Amino acid sequence: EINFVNIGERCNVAGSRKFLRLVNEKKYDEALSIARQQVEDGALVIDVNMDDGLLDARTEMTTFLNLIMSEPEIARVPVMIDSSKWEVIEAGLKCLQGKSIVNSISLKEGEEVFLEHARIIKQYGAATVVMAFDEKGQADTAARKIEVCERAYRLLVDKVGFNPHDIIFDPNVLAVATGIEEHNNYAVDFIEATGWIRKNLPGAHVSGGVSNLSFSFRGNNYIREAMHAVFLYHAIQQGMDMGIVNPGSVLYSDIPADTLEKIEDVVLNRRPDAAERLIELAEALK
Ligand SMILES: CN1c2c(O)nc(N)nc2NC[C@@H]1CNc1ccc(C(=O)N[C@@H](CCC(=O)O)C(=O)O)cc1
Ligand SMILES: [K+]
Ligand SMILES: [K+]
Ligand code: NA
Repeated sequence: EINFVNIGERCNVAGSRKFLRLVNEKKYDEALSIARQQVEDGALVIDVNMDDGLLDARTEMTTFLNLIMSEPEIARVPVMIDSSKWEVIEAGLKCLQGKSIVNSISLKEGEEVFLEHARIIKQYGAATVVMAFDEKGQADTAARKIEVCERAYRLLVDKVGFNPHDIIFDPNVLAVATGIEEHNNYAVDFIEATGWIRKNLPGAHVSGGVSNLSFSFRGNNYIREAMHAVFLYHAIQQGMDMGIVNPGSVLYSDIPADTLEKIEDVVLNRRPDAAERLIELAEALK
């Protein structure tokens, strides 16, 4: 965990009901405290996401980023500009004075669009997350994740002249234990793609949205945090070097052995009734 960058997840209106209310009510001082607390808890990057139908995302993004820059305790770490809308990202870039990180670009809309965005990002001197998503869809399997990332690396480095050290691949952290058997290997697929990327795509980082993994256990916060700790323990060993996380938790070492076995059975897909057994533990705890 010495070489792991924690990206604070909490300034995200779709990911935090509190953050959404604060922004909507214009309590920007309080919203900014959430950023500050994450920096105090070790976050070295702050993810900001204003995408909600109640909000003018672009304007909230520029307001919040400008406010961050006014607060030395927060402006000392980079901001990750998190939007599905390009106009929001570009407002964020124009707005920020220091290096920022785009979250994200992908091949979803085709190669010409990807290249155009990458070129704008490079002109701003920004780093970028690249989602493992191409013209064929979201990369779910390890093979798909590797296919999209290798192609994206090649395009970025060879056609855009993009600095490889400024590329952050997100091979997609997807929920497990969903009741759909086709999802059971999703953490293992991520971990496998992570290993390949760090061995084969020189200089590129690997990150992921860790909290998405545990979506099936909403309302069992211990189980979610235990899942996160287990996933990070195995992903970091393959070279995951960043992650979007709630930086405020449960340590891998502290998980009782029989509980660990159940969490690892799910995360590492070690038996087909793993989800069922973990759901049983989760019900007993609440
Ligand atoms: C989708 N995911 C993601 C990702 O996987 N990869 C990148 N690059 N960027 C992103 N950005 C958005 C997201 C990462 N951020 C997240 C992901 C999940 C949560 C989350 O689980 N929040 C809780 C609600 C917590 C609350 O409201 O108190 C939930 O149960 O929904 C909170 C923030
Ligand atoms: K919340
Ligand atoms: K969480
Ligand atoms: Na909106």
